[PDB]
Amino acid sequence: ANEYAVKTSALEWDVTDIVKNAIIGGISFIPSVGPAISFLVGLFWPQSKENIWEGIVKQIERMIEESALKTIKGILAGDIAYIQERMATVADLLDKHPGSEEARSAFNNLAENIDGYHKKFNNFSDDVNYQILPMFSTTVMMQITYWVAGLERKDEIGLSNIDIEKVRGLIKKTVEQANSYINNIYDRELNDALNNSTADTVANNVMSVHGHCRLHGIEYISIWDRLSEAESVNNRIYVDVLSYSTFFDRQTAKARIQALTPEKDMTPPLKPALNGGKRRKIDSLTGHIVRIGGAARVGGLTVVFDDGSRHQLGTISSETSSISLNGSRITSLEVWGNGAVDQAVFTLRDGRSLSLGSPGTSRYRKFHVGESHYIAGIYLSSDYSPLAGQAANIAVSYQLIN
Repeated sequence: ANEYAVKTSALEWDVTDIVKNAIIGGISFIPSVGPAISFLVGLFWPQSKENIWEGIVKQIERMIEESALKTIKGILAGDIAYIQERMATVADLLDKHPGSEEARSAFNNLAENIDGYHKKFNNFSDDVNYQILPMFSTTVMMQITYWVAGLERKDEIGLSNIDIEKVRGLIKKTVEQANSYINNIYDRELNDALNNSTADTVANNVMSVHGHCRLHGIEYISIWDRLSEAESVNNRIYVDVLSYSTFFDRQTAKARIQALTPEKDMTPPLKPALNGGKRRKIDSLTGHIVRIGGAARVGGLTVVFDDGSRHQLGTISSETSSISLNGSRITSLEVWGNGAVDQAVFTLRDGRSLSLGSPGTSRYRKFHVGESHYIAGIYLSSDYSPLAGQAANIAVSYQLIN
């Protein structure tokens, strides 16, 4: 009816992160179009594994209404299966006979037939559409990468000017439709969570929408936007879009202030600032430990960025332990707590870790999206007097980095 309730996963995940990483790194090492198309096939339909669509379904199916889920699985069983076989066939024909009419016809025919597959994953109810957004965005990326890879290598395929202009129109129309669609459902869901949540739930309800739509939509757009402009899959792309987590484990007024800030106006330390087109890196972290009944607990956190800017979060203490990131990125944050932050463990890519506090519970929550998403910002607050200085919540922002 009215009171908003989160419709997606409580935690943040990405099944398409291997695809995104390979794309933003480019495939300049693959000169031939045949191997280039085969390399794409290996991303979306990995050998001897489930494809990306099936992997997304396994993550979200527990939340999908049954009749909609049966329709979705039928699409994967038929349409998605046909594309794998056809694209593999097109890749082999381009490999064996690079300039032949047989291979070019197969590419152009497949280029036409994949037009509109993205609409198969936004033809449901508004709620199911929102839930399967990663399925829509994955299908769009499959379309754009196939079209652009062939268009970039149009001389090796032998495309005519009519073929070239047709593929261009497909890329342009599809990117505009996807950007329009993703931003439309993002804006609607964010407004629903902002105005129809209670005071006790609005912070995590809003952050959840930001996380879902930016990790499974906005950061996608940043990738294929560059792909369509350059008409190339050979360039190294930097994605400055951030996605977000919810607050663990008690929402406070300071957390609400952050969550209710428009994403474009969010400040450090939760959202790292832009410098020269790059998001600033975290230079060091200083944890502040408070004693609650003799036990070590997280009280506060100091975040220093590579520009020297310092950000004090939570309670200042005389018991501290720090770590210098030395240019390495935070791959995971693990927190134990029940109504508060008992212990927090930051793990860096280089193997080092910083552990703060001690667990007073088994209740646990991991901030970790995958191998190509890194914690780029942190927020923490202790504005809950019953906790007597102990941190009440913590949240992070993720960035896709090659």
